[PDB]
Amino acid sequence: KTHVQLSLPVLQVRDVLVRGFGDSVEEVLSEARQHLKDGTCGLVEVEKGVLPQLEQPYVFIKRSDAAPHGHVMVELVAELEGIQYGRSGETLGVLVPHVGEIPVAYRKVLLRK
Repeated sequence: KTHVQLSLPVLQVRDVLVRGFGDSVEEVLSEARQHLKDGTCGLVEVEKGVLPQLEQPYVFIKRSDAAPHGHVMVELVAELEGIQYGRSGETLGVLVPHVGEIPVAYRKVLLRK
């Protein structure tokens, strides 16, 4: 399928054990896609002071449409030293590996894969 229905665990930034997906824009987008497929991806909601606590390059999920079965359609945009790779709508949050942190909520998304 071109789109996959996912429920992403929302993590508090101070709980996150692995604070990014790797060391290049290409690697982080690759790894984020694999973790999204394997159900091992968490979401941190972006606020003042969140991003400096995580590791660049960042992977964002961004709203791609204005929501089938409650799932907001999203795409991935990466960011490194203030340059983004991709173009999309509003940030729903930053993706990180999920390694068993307890979530505070779930974000239903429809991922363009």
